[PDB]
Amino acid sequence: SLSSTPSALGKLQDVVNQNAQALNTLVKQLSSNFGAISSVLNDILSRLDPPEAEVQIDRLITGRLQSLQTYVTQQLIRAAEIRASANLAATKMSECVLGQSKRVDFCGKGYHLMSFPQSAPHGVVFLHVTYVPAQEKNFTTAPAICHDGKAHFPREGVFVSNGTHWFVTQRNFYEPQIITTDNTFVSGNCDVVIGIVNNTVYDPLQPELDS
Amino acid sequence: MYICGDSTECSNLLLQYGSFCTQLNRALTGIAVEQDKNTQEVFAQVKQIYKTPPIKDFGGFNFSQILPDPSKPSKRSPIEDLLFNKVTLADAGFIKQYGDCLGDIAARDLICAQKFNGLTVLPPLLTDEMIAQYTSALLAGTICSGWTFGAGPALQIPFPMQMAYRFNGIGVTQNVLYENQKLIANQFNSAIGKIQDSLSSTPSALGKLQDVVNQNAQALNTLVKQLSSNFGAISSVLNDILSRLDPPEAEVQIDRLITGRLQSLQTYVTQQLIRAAEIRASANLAATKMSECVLGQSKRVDFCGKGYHLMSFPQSAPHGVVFLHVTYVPAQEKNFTTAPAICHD
Amino acid sequence: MYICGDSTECSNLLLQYGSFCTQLNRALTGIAVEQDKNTQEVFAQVKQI
Amino acid sequence: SETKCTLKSFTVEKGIYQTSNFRVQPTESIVRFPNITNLCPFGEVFNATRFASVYAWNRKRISNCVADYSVLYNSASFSTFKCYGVSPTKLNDLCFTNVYADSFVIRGDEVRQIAPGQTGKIADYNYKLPDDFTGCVIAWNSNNLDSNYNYLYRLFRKSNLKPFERDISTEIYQAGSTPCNGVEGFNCYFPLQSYGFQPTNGVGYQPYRVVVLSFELLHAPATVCGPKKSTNLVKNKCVNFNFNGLTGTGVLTESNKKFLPFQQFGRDIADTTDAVRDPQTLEILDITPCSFGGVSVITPGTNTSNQVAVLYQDVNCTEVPVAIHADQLTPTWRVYSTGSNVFQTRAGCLIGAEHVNNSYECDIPIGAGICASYQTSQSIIAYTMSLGAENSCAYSNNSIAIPTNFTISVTTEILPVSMTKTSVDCT
Ligand SMILES: *[C@@H]1O[C@H](CO)[C@@H](O[C@@H]2O[C@H](CO)[C@@H](O[C@@H]3O[C@H](CO)[C@@H](O)[C@H](O)[C@@H]3O)[C@H](O)[C@H]2NC(C)=O)[C@H](O)[C@H]1NC(C)=O
Ligand SMILES: *[C@@H]1O[C@H](CO)[C@@H](O[C@@H]2O[C@H](CO)[C@@H](O[C@@H]3O[C@H](CO)[C@@H](O)[C@H](O)[C@@H]3O)[C@H](O)[C@H]2NC(C)=O)[C@H](O)[C@H]1NC(C)=O
Ligand SMILES: *[C@@H]1O[C@H](CO)[C@@H](O[C@@H]2O[C@H](CO)[C@@H](O)[C@H](O)[C@H]2NC(C)=O)[C@H](O)[C@H]1NC(C)=O
Ligand SMILES: *[C@@H]1O[C@H](CO)[C@@H](O[C@@H]2O[C@H](CO)[C@@H](O)[C@H](O)[C@H]2NC(C)=O)[C@H](O)[C@H]1NC(C)=O
Ligand SMILES: *[C@@H]1O[C@H](CO)[C@@H](O[C@@H]2O[C@H](CO)[C@@H](O)[C@H](O)[C@H]2NC(C)=O)[C@H](O)[C@H]1NC(C)=O
Ligand SMILES: *[C@@H]1O[C@H](CO)[C@@H](O[C@@H]2O[C@H](CO)[C@@H](O)[C@H](O)[C@H]2NC(C)=O)[C@H](O)[C@H]1NC(C)=O
Ligand SMILES: *[C@@H]1O[C@H](CO)[C@@H](O[C@@H]2O[C@H](CO)[C@@H](O)[C@H](O)[C@H]2NC(C)=O)[C@H](O)[C@H]1NC(C)=O
Ligand SMILES: *[C@@H]1O[C@H](CO)[C@@H](O)[C@H](O)[C@H]1NC(C)=O
Ligand SMILES: *[C@@H]1O[C@H](CO)[C@@H](O)[C@H](O)[C@H]1NC(C)=O
Ligand SMILES: *[C@@H]1O[C@H](CO)[C@@H](O)[C@H](O)[C@H]1NC(C)=O
Ligand SMILES: *[C@@H]1O[C@H](CO)[C@@H](O)[C@H](O)[C@H]1NC(C)=O
Repeated sequence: SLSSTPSALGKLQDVVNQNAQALNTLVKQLSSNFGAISSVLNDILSRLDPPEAEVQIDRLITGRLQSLQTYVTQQLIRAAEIRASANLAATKMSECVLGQSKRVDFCGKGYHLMSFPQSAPHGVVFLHVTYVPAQEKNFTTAPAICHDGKAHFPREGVFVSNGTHWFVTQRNFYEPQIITTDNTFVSGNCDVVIGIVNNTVYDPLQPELDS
Repeated sequence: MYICGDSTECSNLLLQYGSFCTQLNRALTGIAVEQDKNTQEVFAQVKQIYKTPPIKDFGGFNFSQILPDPSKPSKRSPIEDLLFNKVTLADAGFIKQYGDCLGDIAARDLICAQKFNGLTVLPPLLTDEMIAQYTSALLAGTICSGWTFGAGPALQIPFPMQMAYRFNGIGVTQNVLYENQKLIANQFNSAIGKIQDSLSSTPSALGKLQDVVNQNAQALNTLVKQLSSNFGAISSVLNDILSRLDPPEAEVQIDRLITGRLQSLQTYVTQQLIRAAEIRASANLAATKMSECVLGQSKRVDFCGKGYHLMSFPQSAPHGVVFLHVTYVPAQEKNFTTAPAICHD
Repeated sequence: MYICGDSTECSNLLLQYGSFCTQLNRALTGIAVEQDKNTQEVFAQVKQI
Repeated sequence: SETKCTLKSFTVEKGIYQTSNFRVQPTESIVRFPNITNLCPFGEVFNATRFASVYAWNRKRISNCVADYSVLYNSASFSTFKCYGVSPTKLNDLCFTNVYADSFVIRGDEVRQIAPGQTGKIADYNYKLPDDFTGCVIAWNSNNLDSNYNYLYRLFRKSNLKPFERDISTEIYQAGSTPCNGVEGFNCYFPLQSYGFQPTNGVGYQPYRVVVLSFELLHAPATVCGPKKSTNLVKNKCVNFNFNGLTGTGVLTESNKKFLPFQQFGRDIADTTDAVRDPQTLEILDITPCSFGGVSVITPGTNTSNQVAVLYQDVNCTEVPVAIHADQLTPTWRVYSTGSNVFQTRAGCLIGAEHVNNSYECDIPIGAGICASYQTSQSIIAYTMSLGAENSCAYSNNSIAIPTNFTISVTTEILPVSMTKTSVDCT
């Protein structure tokens, strides 16, 4: 993916291109008259006596000082931008390479698992290993299940139904489980919840008590 | 055109100053491209356009004040439509581009190119309709799926169940919602109504966006008003210096005018670069808030509202975004006697 | 006062340049206001004392 | 080629490029002037026998007449013709208001004194010009024509003379601590002192005759114009207008400006005249400068193809040839001013790119939701950018969707960290 795509490291090459363009413009601004008789100090000095050469030399000085000031100001602005990007990169390295971040889309499209740093010219490349769900399936769901006079809510999961029986799974992976008392908790009766369905919550102690 | 408008004698002198206009144009072009990239980064997070929910029964939650209104020329929600009337260009000095800056209005005009002194306002790449469509897609994906549409394929879930998930997110069990569902829905609807009323009543509600416009018009009115300064020359008009003085004693006043106008342009470009950096920081923050709060539930404190974050809803506004942060706030405390542990046998 | 310190002639000569003195004052005032905004943002988080 | 010259490169990459204006803008001129037809009284300023002395220089207000300054400008009878704030060649076409003509006589060494901002004896006590002065000073030698103690001056003035003022009082100047009793003593002298001009005394003391002409401007509609010919005004074309001395380049177009009768010029916020009242016919013609300059070319890259599209910023597709002055352009430029591929976007008129009804991702951002792309035979196509794929998850209460599988995906985030450390030796 990195090799086939031509402009993969576009933002890393833009730094080099911008620096080169700025330096080339600064060099080329040394060939401008700025109003003087010539853009070469030696030509001004070798043709004019000092009282009249001072005017042209002052014009050249003003123009070149303006060019240098423009270069320094744009470099300060660009350095502020690069500092912001480097602070973001340092935060990303701290929170994603040295840990696991719960922030959404901070370190990739999907649930973050890990990240790997790779140095690159004038920057860093993070490879974000993430978890993406796939192969969804539609089930019938219920907020709670009404046992004999009691309302049962899933402890850590969700109630689904494959058409006739009811299971409790985890919300990020279809792992149906038999709805038992260790899977759910009771929070009242079957009157307040809107959408509560009738089912049976198996108790993993009655078979032991029978025998 | 700003420095030496349609004057060849002035253009030849301006050529002696090197590539300064080229640098100014490059900087302004970079600023404009960055301005487009800011909107693209904030709103074009997910590029799956989810249709506005047709089934308008979400267990009590209303959502009508934030979903698009079909009975409007533009598919803008009532809150969005109310937000678009609070940012005005009436006080902006460069409001004069109201001369139908899309193809002229009366005979030929040629405004926003050669009617002013070279200053133009390019149109944004993403129209307000496209930004509204992006916002509506985000809202529909949040309602139908929750946080699942920003981390993979969208997975449908009933809204009360998603609110139970988001209640579990902040450390409150599911039954707390499944029992007071009606109370929570009524509180949510009342809060949205209060938000609409407060936006409609307070005049300076959108002070952060307006203060941006007032900062970009004032920067432009200074640019035109500096064309009336002679900067030490005999006049502030090149057409009068050229029509009165001969070339050899006119190129000393034209040089002064050129230097002054170049200095004014450089000042404008520098201040605009700094302002663009500030706006880029704000746009990065807005993109982060859209990623971590519209597309998920954030545990960061005070990042997305005062309280325990439940969810958030985006609404496009002129040159910005308004997040409605729905949060859970404890209330009606009660004193109890507590112990670290309980000593059984 | 910085450029033309107490001089009517210099002040009149400075008027030839445009809003080159109001612009600097506006920028400095904006910075000064932003400093107070920063201080309020960092510390005045919870208004209850 | 305009784009290649704007970037100073022979290879142009894909995208939109705003292009600088390299085209032939200027065209013919008009000299529309008022209807005044009478010669000014300039004859009795230079051919008069009587000339009041420098201490009592005589001033005449010339107004509401034409005056060929070339007849004075070509005569060889003058020696110094020093014009300040104006050029003698351009004095012809320029129409001034309320011309003033002062005349006097001085000596040879005193001619240099007649100049703005200069300290002397007559320049400080008899006739002082303003520090800034728009006009001319014409001094000519008249040695064997006026020499005789008639001419006098004010040797002893109190402090100095305010510019453009006269003082012919004969009161005795006080030149000491002793109060001046009234008669000239040791501390009192007569300011009115005369030097007898001699026919043979030396070049320095040879009499000279001096006339100062001051043409004040920016003082309501001007009257004293030159020997110009009122040409027929031409609208809807680039011109070089000279409306009562209001020189400028641009296009004159009939306007709807109210222009109350006393108002004559009209101006915009930048204090630039964007309208005029024609002196012949009281019609308002707003001035729109030529040299469009608002042009951006769309290039698929010179590596791919030499085809280009052209976007004119806010022009209307019908008015594209009227703007950019396509009549004066080269035939290769004229192909992009009109054709069968004109398309009016909210960002302007796009010529050379065919509009398609499909929607793809934005390749070259044109603006206002419109993008362009080089697609296949091959040509540049302009479309409306597609926001994204159109899906829909069917919301259904009591129904959930659960993933039965996963995917491990490795993304890639590039972040610049540092830039080149550079140093510049300022000296
Ligand atoms: C979601 O909330 C909105 C309001 O935020 C509800 O719309 C409101 O519906 C009521 C009852 O129909 C409207 O009151 C009456 O409507 C018509 C207007 O012609 C008329 O009979 C009366 O003058 C009165 O106003 C109310 O106007 C309307 N509000 C708005 C802003 O349109 C909506 O019903 C709720 N959705 C539900 C309950 O599913
Ligand atoms: C003051 O009086 C003198 C008197 O000499 C005027 O100078 C004369 O001006 C006339 C009209 O411009 C000149 O006539 C011209 O002469 C030649 C003939 O070859 C030609 O250029 C024209 O066809 C025209 O006839 C005349 O030569 C000239 N005389 C001298 C001795 O220079 C002067 O114009 C009067 N006015 C002022 C303001 O000085
Ligand atoms: C839903 O799942 C249940 C539990 O896995 C299925 O019921 C079982 O079906 C298998 C295969 O026929 C039998 O061996 C088991 O005895 C069944 N269990 C019970 C408790 O009856 C059921 O068939 C599934 N339903 C659908 C529609 O797929
Ligand atoms: C779940 O089972 C309960 C058992 O109590 C059902 O409640 C009974 O419903 C019938 C029919 O409406 C009423 O006549 C009884 O009076 C109800 N009994 C009680 C104790 O409330 C309930 O309807 C069942 N749910 C479903 C969906 O069948
Ligand atoms: C939410 O689910 C409930 C489950 O009861 C739906 O209510 C039933 O809908 C069916 C199908 O139209 C009707 O035959 C029943 O009479 C409804 N029952 C009751 C008690 O009203 C409800 O329609 C679902 N919501 C939506 C918007 O479809
Ligand atoms: C819980 O007890 C605290 C004291 O431990 C109560 O705080 C009192 O609040 C009242 C009303 O503001 C004040 O007049 C008292 O001075 C407070 N006492 C102290 C020691 O600060 C608090 O109100 C109680 N909370 C509830 C909900 O009853
Ligand atoms: C109730 O708390 C008391 C006080 O800590 C405990 O009393 C101690 O009991 C043990 C065992 O009988 C004695 O040896 C200690 O002397 C008692 N302490 C005191 C201070 O009298 C008692 O064990 C606790 N009971 C329970 C059930 O936890
Ligand atoms: C059911 O799941 C399928 C994919 O398994 C999907 O196409 C469909 O939209 C889902 N929803 C409904 C209501 O059938
Ligand atoms: C000036 O004369 C021309 C004809 O030479 C005439 O058309 C015009 O109306 C006149 N202007 C005035 C103000 O009378
Ligand atoms: C300007 O464009 C509009 C459509 O935007 C068109 O109706 C109108 O005719 C154009 N103007 C002229 C003068 O042709
Ligand atoms: C393209 O769409 C326009 C409306 O935008 C329609 O008038 C025209 O017929 C369409 N052309 C084709 C070839 O489908």
